[PDB]
Amino acid sequence: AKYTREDIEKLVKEENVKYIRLQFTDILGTIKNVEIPVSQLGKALDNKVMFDGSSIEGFVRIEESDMYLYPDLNTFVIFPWTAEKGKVARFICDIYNPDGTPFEGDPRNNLKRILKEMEDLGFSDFNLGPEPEFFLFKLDEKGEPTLELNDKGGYFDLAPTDLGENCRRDIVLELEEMGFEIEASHHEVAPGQHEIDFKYAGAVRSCDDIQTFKLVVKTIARKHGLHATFMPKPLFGVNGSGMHCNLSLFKNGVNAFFDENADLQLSETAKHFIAGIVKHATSFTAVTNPTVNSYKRLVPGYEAPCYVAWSAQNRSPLIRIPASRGISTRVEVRSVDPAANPYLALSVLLAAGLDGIKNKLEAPAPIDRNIYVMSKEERMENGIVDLPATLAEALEEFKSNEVMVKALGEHLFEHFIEAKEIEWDMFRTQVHPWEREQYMSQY
Amino acid sequence: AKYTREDIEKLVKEENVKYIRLQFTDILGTIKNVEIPVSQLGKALDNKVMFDGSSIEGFVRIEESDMYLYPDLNTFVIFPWTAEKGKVARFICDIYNPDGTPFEGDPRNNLKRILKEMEDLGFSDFNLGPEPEFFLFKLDEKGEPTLELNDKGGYFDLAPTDLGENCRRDIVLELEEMGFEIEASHHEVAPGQHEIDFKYAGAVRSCDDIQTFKLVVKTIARKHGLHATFMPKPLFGVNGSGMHCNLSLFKNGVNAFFDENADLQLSETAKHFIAGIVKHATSFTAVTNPTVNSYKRLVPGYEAPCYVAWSAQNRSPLIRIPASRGISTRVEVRSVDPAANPYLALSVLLAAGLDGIKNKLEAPAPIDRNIYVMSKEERMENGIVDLPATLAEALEEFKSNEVMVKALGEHLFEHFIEAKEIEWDMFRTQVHPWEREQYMSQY
Amino acid sequence: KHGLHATFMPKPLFGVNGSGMHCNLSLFKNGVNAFFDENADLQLSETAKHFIAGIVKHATSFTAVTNPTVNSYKRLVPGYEAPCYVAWSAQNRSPLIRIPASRGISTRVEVRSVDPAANPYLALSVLLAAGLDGIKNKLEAPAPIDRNIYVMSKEERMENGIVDLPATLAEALEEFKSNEVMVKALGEHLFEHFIEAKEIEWDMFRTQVHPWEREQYMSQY
Ligand SMILES: NC(=O)CC[C@H](N)C(=O)O
Ligand SMILES: [Mg+2]
Ligand SMILES: [Mg+2]
Ligand SMILES: [Mg+2]
Ligand SMILES: [Mg+2]
Ligand SMILES: [Mg+2]
Ligand SMILES: [Mg+2]
Ligand SMILES: [Mg+2]
Repeated sequence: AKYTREDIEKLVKEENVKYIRLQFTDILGTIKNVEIPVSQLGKALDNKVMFDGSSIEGFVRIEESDMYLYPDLNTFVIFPWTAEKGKVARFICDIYNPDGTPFEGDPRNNLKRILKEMEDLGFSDFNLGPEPEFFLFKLDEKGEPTLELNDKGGYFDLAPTDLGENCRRDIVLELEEMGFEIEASHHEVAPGQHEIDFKYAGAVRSCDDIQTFKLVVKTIARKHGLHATFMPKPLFGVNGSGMHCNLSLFKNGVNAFFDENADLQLSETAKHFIAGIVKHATSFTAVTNPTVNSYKRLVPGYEAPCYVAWSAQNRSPLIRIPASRGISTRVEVRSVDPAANPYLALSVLLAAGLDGIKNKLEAPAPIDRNIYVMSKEERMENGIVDLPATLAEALEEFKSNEVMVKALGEHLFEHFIEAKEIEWDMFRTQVHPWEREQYMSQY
Repeated sequence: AKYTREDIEKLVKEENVKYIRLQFTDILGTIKNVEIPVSQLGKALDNKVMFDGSSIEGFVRIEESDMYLYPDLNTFVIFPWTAEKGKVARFICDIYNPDGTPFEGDPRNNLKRILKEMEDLGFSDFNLGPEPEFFLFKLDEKGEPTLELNDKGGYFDLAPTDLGENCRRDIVLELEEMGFEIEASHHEVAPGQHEIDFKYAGAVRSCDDIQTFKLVVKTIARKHGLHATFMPKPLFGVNGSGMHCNLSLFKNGVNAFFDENADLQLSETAKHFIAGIVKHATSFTAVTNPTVNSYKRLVPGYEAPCYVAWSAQNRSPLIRIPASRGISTRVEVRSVDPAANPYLALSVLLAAGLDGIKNKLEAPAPIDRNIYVMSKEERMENGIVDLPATLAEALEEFKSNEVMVKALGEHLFEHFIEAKEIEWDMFRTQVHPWEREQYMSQY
Repeated sequence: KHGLHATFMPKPLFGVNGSGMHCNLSLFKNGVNAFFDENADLQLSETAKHFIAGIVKHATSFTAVTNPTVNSYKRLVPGYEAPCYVAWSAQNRSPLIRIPASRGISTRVEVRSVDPAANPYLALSVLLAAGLDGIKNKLEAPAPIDRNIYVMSKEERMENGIVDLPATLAEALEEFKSNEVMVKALGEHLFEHFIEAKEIEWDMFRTQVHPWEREQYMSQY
């Protein structure tokens, strides 16, 4: 462990914490929370706090449901801002049923499920290195976001300077001085676009850190008259945002993807694991790419993938293997975007990985040069399948895949489809202005 | 023939026509023309006038290819308003290849081609009674259309009073002067929505009239400071515009759907015709509903059909059989909208119809009870398939159907699919504000 | 009168189609069309094919006269049915010379590079000249095009007889003077002044700092 009961109780009093956030996540990755006064800390810690866990369903919510909040002492942090009438702290939580057993519909409990699944396969840890990219827009006079970007910088160029706003900096600085362990940051292709990358960790810790990240970001940028967004494709004709996930499996504390005397120094396991991501992509896209707008980013020309394939050096491969070996031997899935619920994504990915490891699946040819030109037909004759063009399509594929459905859980699954189909249904019946411009005088 | 080149030449003079409009239609429904001074009437009549035939292929045009214009003297018309300097007149023309053969790309030639099929099966005529519905919005100071309607009238309401505007009256009064045979007009179920019904007529002559119609409407509308539109679904949340087509088959000038001592007075010739529409509807939709915006009209809640089935009394059936019998015995198709290209719509329809007659297709049970209650499973488990949700689907479907492909023509089919696909691809990559509204703060 | 402004400016709007003024030409010898030869390939006479050949020869030279203004070279850009290469065909996307279908009396060569800003008396002078210079010297026309101008590369178009038009007024001018047959087609007075005015027009243009240049560099540098 990291923190013990009394360690926490000492921390709270000394640091003058006065407001605890009991933090959790809903199906739509949205970050929920029940918040108590410091004085309630005890009730909390004894796992006695109750709330309406149907909040987990998001808007598909129908009936109320009393559930318990189980804090996780090791996820205890004190927020650096705060300090008004006292400081704030949080606890990430696992949602239990009123009968003491963990609530399945909880995404955090769901990953812990597939993780245990991994251990039965005899593995030690599942590592994630995420690279979450975001846009910073400006807030208008009313304090309302606009389409104005925070700068005009590009890829990796030093911008903005150290005199003023410099969100990215102040974010990494806050994160670092707040327990985080960041690797690096940089400006991204599109103007106003940014990326912070954290050191790898185990799935749960990595997903918890992604949810805390987003928040800390959203927060910092608001503080500088800016609006942060993790919306995949906010603007047509510019780069969208994505969250490539760097994945690695350990066995007995040792990377199991690596192998010196091998080809590419990638272990047989590696090759199999990859194999799995290859055959489940089209059927797990709906989860890694959960919003309607997610598929507007999945268009050719913007670094984002569009076909199921893996390379070591290509324009925009679904999967790619970075240079480093040894401990850094890893598989990177580049489909995933920020909108995705980290817990659901990691669980649907781990699950597809293990599946290919379990059933010893044969990884396909690594793609050399050109998936862009090589038209549909040819691309097909090479076993290169296209991702779903729309959320609708993505759903029809997810619903067809037995193992992917099992990765979610009857409850999580049922409600996730429920949400997405209504989400799509709305967007489909909507008459966008584009239609009016194209058709109103034409016809 | 209604005129002889002498009555034409005579009339042109006594009436002082100074400008001839040789009008034809492109594959995209659009109404085109080449204008020549009266001093060239002779060159036109002798089928000598040339132009860029590839204009028929619309925006997917690549190379330029000359072609002739053969004016149909029976389609002669002297526009009423036209003055100052002299009058104007028109000729609907057929497109011929530089080498005397008819251009296979011309949608008007196509109809005539399918119509011939009909003749081979001994039927004399194929009749159409179209129900063209359209919206009327206001022009701003700049002469630009607005989202504001010219009235707040309702279904069959006495729209605009006989003082001033009354566009629907003037349209009809002008149409009647031009030797039109109008059955009756009326206000439709939404503010600014109008309808004018024509007397039944033969497929070609009626199809020609539809085109002329939208012209006259367009013209007079502006004349009143308004903007006519046949866009199937101008605005989300109100009724869409459709163009039902009352179809009937004649075997030597004697309605072949009528059958006195018969079940519902519908002959077996009729019953088959229904069947053909039923099986093919899903496949001919991309043609009768050519626009992206077309599928926003094909949504539950209005009178527009969302699934295949015929009935004599229903909420919104794809096929409906009106009361009148004898010479008035007809099948009504209610999916077609005013954006569809008349000549193509009839070819694809005649095509599915005849396909059902010659193959003695068995028509399904007519629906009666609320299909609105039966969901997919229920509807599915019966002869009730859903129509295509998006242009994309309507296209795949269409291009799958061998008999609906032979209905169009290789030339016409090649480009129609090309245009439509790009139309779709442009819409798919577009980022609409709705998306920014939904996601820019949620994520 | 109708409250509008007509322009014959070649390319008023970036990214939209430009205005051209194709020219259908024909030579008559004894009241008959010297271009029509019903019996030879494409019913085109040896007279006709020669004429075409000369246009192919002097195209890159006369473009400064048939497309005089600076804006004219903005229309000479790929994508809009305006020719960019010296070539001919009876049927292609954007040929410099097109041969229409009509035969007999209607047998003609259409030159598609000419824009409406050209001077009609100079554009025909130069065009007739390149054409007379072909018949006079019996010049051989190359092969027409099948279907690959914008498709291949400049180095590829090059590995054939297909050269590009000048990409600028300044470039087109340097080509105009290089040619003696074309210069003579105007003559001392017309030639000297045209050059003097066009060169100026061009120096004027090239010293100008545009909003585009400020949009890209003002901040980036
Ligand atoms: N790898 C990169 O930095 C490119 C990110 C790009 N926005 C994407 O969607 O993948
Ligand atoms: Mg429920
Ligand atoms: Mg990146
Ligand atoms: Mg990356
Ligand atoms: Mg073509
Ligand atoms: Mg109606
Ligand atoms: Mg009706
Ligand atoms: Mg021309």
